[PDB]
Amino acid sequence: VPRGSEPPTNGKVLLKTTAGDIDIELWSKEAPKACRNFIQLCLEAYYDNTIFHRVVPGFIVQGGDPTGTGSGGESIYGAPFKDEFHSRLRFNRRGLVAMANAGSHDNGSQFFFTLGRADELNNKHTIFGKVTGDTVYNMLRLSEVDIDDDERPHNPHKIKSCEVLFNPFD
Repeated sequence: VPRGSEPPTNGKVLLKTTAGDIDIELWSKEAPKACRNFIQLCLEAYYDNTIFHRVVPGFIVQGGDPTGTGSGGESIYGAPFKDEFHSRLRFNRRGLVAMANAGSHDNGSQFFFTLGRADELNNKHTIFGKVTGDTVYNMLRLSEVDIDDDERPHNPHKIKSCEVLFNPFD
């Protein structure tokens, strides 16, 4: 049993992006609100044709804003929803999927992938999924971009489509 061993995932989403396919396994037991939100938005096409508008080298690449501006996007709930943390879901490696926010209990639609560690985000951002080992390279390629001074890529990568491969709420 490795240190930092994570609970089993349940739920799978496939993003078809301009950097390749990215396969996300979901922690639906530990972060049910975030997982339900992500699945439903995925199903409703809400993430289709959306950009990855923010890249911080070695830290995060962030997307999920239907406006592409960095400030838009809303949850399925009619208001931003609560954080969901778990002591076994930690920012101790690259390839995790977490919700963006601008404070406590402020989850909307924007989410990000971790490009490195981000321990300082532990207990601040909901971690709701992880990228499969065999799609991490494509996830990292989202960050392989020339960037402006507001962390915006000159030519952002995009999600063409999102599909739910296994829906744990069915």
